[PDB]
Amino acid sequence: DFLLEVCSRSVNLEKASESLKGNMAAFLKNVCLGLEDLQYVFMISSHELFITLLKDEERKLLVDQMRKRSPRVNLCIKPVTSFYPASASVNIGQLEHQLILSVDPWRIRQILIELHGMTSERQFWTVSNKWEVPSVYSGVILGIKDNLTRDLVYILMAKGLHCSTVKDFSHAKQLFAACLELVTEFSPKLRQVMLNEMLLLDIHTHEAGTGQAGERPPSDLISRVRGYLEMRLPDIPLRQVIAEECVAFMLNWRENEYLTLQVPAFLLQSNPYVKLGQLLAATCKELPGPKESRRTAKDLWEVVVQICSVSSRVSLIKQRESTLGIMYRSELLSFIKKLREPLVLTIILSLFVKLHNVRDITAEHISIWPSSIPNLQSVDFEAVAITVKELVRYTLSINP
Amino acid sequence: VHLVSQASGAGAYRLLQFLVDTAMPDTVREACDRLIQLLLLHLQKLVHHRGPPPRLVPFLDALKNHVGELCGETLRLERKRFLWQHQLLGLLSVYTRPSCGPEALGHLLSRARSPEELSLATQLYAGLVVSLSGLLPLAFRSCLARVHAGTLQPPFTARFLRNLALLVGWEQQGGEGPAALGAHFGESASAHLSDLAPLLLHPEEEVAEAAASLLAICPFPSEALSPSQLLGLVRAGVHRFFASLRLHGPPGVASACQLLTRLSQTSPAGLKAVLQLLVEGALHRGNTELF
Amino acid sequence: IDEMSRRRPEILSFFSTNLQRLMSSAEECCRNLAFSLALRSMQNSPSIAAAFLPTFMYCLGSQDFEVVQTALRNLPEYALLCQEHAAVLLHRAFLVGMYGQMDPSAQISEALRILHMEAVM
Repeated sequence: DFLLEVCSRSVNLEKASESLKGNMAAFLKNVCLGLEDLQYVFMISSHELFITLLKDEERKLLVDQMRKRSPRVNLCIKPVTSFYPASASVNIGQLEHQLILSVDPWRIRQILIELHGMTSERQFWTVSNKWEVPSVYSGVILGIKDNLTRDLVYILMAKGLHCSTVKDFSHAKQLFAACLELVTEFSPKLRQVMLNEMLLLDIHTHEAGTGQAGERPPSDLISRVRGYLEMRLPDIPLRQVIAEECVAFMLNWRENEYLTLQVPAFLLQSNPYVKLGQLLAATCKELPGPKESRRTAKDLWEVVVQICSVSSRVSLIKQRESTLGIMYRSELLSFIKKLREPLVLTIILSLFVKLHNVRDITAEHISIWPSSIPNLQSVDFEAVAITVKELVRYTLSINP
Repeated sequence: VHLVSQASGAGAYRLLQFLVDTAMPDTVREACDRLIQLLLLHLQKLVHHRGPPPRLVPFLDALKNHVGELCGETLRLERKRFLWQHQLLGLLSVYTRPSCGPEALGHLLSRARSPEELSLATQLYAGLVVSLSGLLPLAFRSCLARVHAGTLQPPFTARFLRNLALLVGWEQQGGEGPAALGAHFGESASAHLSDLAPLLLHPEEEVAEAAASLLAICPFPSEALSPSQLLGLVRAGVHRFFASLRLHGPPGVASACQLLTRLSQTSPAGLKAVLQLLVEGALHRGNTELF
Repeated sequence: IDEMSRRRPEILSFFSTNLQRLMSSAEECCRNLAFSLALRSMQNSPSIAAAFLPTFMYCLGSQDFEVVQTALRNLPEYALLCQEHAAVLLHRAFLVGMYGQMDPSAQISEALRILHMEAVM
């Protein structure tokens, strides 16, 4: 407004030549162009000096151009529906569509309750083949006695798992929390399974946009990770993918002290991801000490050599079996696709490229891995080449 | 409904078109639109069920060839014919094991004019995201591949980029809508930045402006930009800046300016590249008449 | 899928969309296999080759150099299977050759020879 005051006082309107008025109008137009907030170009446009200096159509063009520079739009988000009922079966179809569409657990409960109100039991869990629940939970869900409770558990967790898959973490939170509150009364097995799913979803939420800037986990989630790793419960069905996520979470958030020291050994003897993460944590933490790093370097080096060695005819990548390691090469690779920490990633890169070099390429920590390896002919170096190519691609996807 | 669904394995798009045309005599039309509604419910029952061998719907298998015309008839925006064709498109996209949904989404984005037609595109995505995954990366990839081929003629290309910019800006325009949808338009379009920079140098002016505006608002990838990716974006951005300054003067410059400013804020390397290329193109034998 | 198609070449039309995406994949052997099966598919059915055009020249324009190399390897066969789009196909091949550092002169010249024998003499 002070600039406009100086502008109005200095123009000498309707007495100055048309050249001065043209230059004046051009300056006002261009200072309007340079602005970002729209209220400022509006307040300049509302000025008497502006509306007098230029014509009507050009100022209208200017204001609409500035408005369309940063347009505001609104869009329909409610899914398309042409419903209105006609019959009982038509109502059944409409309710099935609404059950498919909905993601709010209260609406799921209402729809399922009314559907069972107007049907025998009809086992509505089957009303979408696109609801995949992992096979480890199929028996324990379909083992529920109550049909409405069984359908509620199945639908809630299937939709929660899908929402977790498609990165809709808030609705996944809602659905899994509702399923947890449902099963707390019926069984403790389903309660523990749903708590594990809650933990996995929480890991995913933090690894999503909530993290991704170095902000630490809440440290109750870290205790939850420790608890699931050290729960030791055989009767509860489990997915090893959750153990993978837990180990990757520990490595990513630099919980090397827990993996190196506070881990229990029965977990090592059972879970390969846990012992591999322990070698990774020990190797990265011991790097300044040459003799100290050397032992863990040979241990991790040897276990990966076994992983990338075929049993002495069909190749490792062709077979996916006949590998003498603690797990498949594919499983190892999929595990280290979950690692984002640059130090761990460059350690595995150094190990995989030393394997490439022996049977050149230089990495940051090539020195710590021995060149002489037993079982020379068992190593499927074509698989090692494929692994190192995919691994370096992944690391560059992490940090170009 | 059992006959038209379970057995129509021929040019039944003509059958569907005639049926919908009847819904556009009087009791015949009422019965036919009712029949259409029951047919949609029956097809939904056929597709989403039993859960594992699959079923087989010859009627839907007929329509998957005419998915483009099916999208085109939807954009006509009738009273409720577009609703029937929209629901049919959703069931079709779910039914196809190779997931024909991304093709439908690419068609909707590359043909829409009004923001209400974008609301149809978002409604399809909202209806489809409950069952399928990765639709937006696949749709963007297919649509950009078609742009980079001779297919998808430049008016449709400019429309696609305009609608994509509207979606990305609408997502940035945070509210209940983007929160509920969870489409992640920005996180998906960020993957294809390298495919969007060449379109910013397109000979067609509308395509160049549309790409410039989209890249002006589109977020950069989650971690950072690759040096080749960053340098390509900066070179394209400065070329677009000077070309648009030559063409439309200072009014037609803001999108390229915003893109270059964001690319400078990325890193000191990006900042130095932007400043160096900007002033070097300013002092070139070309573009010096502008100054 | 390869062994069944060797038995039953008609089955590849179903997989067309899937291995349109798999022939853009970064993995070498998998991409080569997808290319081989796609070429067999559209050689059995010369009508559907036009559908592979956008993904083929996406492969040509890809920033992954291996994808470009394997697309150029398969260029004369696909161009001969396309013809109506062999013009833009070979033009793209030349552009990626000259602005890149690869030399498609052998492949582009073989394709040109074959489709010249197709068109004019």
